Amino acid sequence: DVCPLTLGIETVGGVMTKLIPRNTVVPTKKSQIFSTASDNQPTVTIKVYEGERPLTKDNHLLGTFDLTGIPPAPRGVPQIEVTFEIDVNGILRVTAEDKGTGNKNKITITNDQNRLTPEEIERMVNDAEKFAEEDKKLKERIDTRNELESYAYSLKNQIGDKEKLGGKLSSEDKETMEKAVEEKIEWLESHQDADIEDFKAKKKELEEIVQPIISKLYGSENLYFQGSNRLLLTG
Repeated sequence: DVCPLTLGIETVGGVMTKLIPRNTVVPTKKSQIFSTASDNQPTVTIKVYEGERPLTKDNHLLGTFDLTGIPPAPRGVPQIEVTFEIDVNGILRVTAEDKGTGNKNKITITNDQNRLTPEEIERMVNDAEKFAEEDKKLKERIDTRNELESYAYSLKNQIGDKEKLGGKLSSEDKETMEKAVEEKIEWLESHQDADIEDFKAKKKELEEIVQPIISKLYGSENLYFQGSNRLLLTG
């Protein structure tokens, strides 16, 4: 037996993130490490969805649960492992664990809880075929946006981290780059609608300030700063 629909969770931006792909045989176990969407975020909300659309508003909610007691850390560093366990019966168990503290939380979802009619399931597949290219383009834009944000958040963290980049750095380099990533982050908050080229343009701008600095803090001109690309969850 296989999964009728792709299973996953909602990430920042109402974004569907795949955990169990459609037509995956049961039983199966699949996991992915996520992180916080906010600085000093003590809680992450896990929302479970089924569907083939890039935005969770077009998919179907199966359930939700919280993971609390997360130690104060910058955005993107808490290690939240989310696991999807399906057994033969169709029982879905979703777990969220902090890899640092070992604090878990779980939800058990039975196939009868919020069961979709076969007409609903087909309509969801028909929609994913009908909007296949529009959803293909939206996904690539979302991936480009999240990459720029990962790159922006990682920098702001490293600039503050004395054990790594912040230690090697100096002023005016520290003030130059902090102001620069702050200006890009402020832009992002009011430009989630932006097209692929605008996201791509804003990064190349941030890089032409970061790279000349990185190139001389360390020896090579072949060293580039890159973000964790960790997907984020709201709380």
